[PDB]
Amino acid sequence: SCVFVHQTLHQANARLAKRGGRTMAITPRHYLDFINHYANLFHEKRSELEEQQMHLNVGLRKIKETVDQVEE
Amino acid sequence: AGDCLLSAAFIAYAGYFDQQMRQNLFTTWSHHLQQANIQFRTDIARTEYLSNADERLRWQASSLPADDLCTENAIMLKRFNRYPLIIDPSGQATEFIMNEYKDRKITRTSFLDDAFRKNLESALRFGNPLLVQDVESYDPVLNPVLNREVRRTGGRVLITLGDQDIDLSPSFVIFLSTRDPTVEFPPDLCSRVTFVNFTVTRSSLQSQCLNEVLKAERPDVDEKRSDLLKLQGEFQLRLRQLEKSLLQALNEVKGRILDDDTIITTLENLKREAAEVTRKVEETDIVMQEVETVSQQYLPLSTACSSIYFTMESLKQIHFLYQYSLQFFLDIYHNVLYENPNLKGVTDHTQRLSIITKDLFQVAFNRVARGMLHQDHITFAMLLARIKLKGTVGEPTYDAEFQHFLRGNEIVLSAGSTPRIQGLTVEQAEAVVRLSCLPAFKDLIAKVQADEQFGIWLDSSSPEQTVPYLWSEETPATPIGQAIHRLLLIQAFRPDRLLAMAHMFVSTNLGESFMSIMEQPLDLTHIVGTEVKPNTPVLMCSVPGYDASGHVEDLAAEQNTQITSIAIGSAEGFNQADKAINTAVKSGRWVMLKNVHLAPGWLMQLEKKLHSLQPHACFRLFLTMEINPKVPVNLLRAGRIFV
Repeated sequence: SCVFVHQTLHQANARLAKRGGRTMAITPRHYLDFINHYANLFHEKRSELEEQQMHLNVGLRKIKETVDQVEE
Repeated sequence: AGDCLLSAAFIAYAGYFDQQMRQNLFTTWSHHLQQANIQFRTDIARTEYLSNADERLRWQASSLPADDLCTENAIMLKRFNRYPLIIDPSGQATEFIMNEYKDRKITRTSFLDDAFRKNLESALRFGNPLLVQDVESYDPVLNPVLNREVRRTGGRVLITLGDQDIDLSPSFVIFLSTRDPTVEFPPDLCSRVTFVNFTVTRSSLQSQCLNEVLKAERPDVDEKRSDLLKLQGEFQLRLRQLEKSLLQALNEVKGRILDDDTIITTLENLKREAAEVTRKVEETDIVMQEVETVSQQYLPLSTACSSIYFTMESLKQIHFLYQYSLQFFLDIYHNVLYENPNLKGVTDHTQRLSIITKDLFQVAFNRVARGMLHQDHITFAMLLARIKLKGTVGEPTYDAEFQHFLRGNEIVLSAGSTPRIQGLTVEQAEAVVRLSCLPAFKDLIAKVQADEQFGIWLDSSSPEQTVPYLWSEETPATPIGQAIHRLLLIQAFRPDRLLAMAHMFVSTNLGESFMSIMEQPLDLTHIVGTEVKPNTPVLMCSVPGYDASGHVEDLAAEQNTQITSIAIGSAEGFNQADKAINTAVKSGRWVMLKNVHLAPGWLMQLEKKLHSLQPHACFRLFLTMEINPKVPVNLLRAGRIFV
């Protein structure tokens, strides 16, 4: 899908060139920057959501501890 | 995973394309992801996944335009790996950047300035954010900076600039900008830097004006839309925080064995908050009815405003003196929504909207025509009339009628194509046969031959007042329809009256007294008292054989203002002008520069001087000038024009 995204950007630039509008070169450095941004976004969204997922998972067995107290 | 893929693909790419191209790219990526069975949430807006409420509010305080394109641009500006290159012809982006980074003492610079390098070193030494306003004349010393050619030697983060070594500070950041929206950059440039396109398009200005009128008008319903935002940002926030507070209070686990599980009250509060948020989502479904209504009612206003601004933009073709910046049109909009005397006594939403659109058209014309030649006022009035005609719903498009009215002369005829009607000249016969090509005018020859009042009307002094009803139609026409039909008849029939008749046409659309303000003398007192900023210069462009000094000298005399008037002929004149401007910027007096058309380059430098200057409230710089193309385009765009 990432490769397709790069190729689609190339196709869009080519179509804009055909239509006569201003086009701007899409170097592979753009692909490197895209991969780095994907890494950063994925890492930060994971470091937030999965962290609070760990909190939720601890709570999920906290309820079982309360069940243990109820059984007692 | 899919959400982050799409968001990163939009951040890295799509930084140069307009709104439609960004949407098309996002749609193509989403369609491919759906083809690949990759799950990505569709409901979220890309402008909301990558942004927080607090930073968005800070941006709003930093005068970030409410445009979705501008929101995405701000997001790209906050999160980046390559230093941004801001393409802002409007000029809003520079203000937004300075407001956002004012706490970090951002420094302005330009590549043409010699001190730039030194400032750069300071930006590299103290780690202060820096903005460059002109990078068309690139100086490649940033190539190590853009490439981040860092060297980690000992505890030193170091870069090679020229033949010198300067230590990096992580707090440092550089922001390149170009005012020119059509400049082409070499491939290395588009590789090193990411682009942040700020050009204002049709959809961009439509959305911006829609949001502006949404905030300004229906302030209670503006607060209702704010509450739409709140239920996502407060009711949801209260729900989740009360959930976490419930969880902590139960996590206390006090009183072992003893039944301390009184958390049920917090459970009830959780259910109340959850039902509140679900009912507020149902209220957003109502928004798909009510706030959507508040948006669609003003949609014609924003569409007409975008059309108006781009009509002003394309007005630059017909004359080199018709240069209007976007800030001028936004000032017109703010003077329409706010500080409008016609809205003081009206509270109903529909009447307020109609009055606002009427004042929009009127004030736009009355501001544009003041710096516009008398032979062209009718042209701009006709353009605004066509804009309002497109705005009206029940009225037909009249596309064929206007197309013929503008391109009749391109139709090729023949000698036999003219029946040589008695009482009609050869050119009039050609006009008759060309106009007869239309369906509503097919029987024109028969009416021409049969009619007898034609002979008096054709030679009448003012035929346009009493145009006979020739064109045959199945159903009665609108008054504006009658106006355009008679306009075509006049154009084909007595083109000399055309100009004059054009006036009546606009009077049929925009009111009889639409141009009524053009005829009075220019009331300079209210013009300079309000509605013009002290930074903005007052340009008085007069045709040769006329001087505008007397009007403004009388203006200064009647307002009891000590005005310093200087002619621009020599370097001594330059020194006196600079000294007077530096005195009056702080003292508050009025200053005058005569015949500034003699020095175009110094005019460019003066414009650059006023750009970075906050003057006194009473400061007024008048530039009296002759109408010649030598005058810089930037001064014309950065100043109010008077003809």
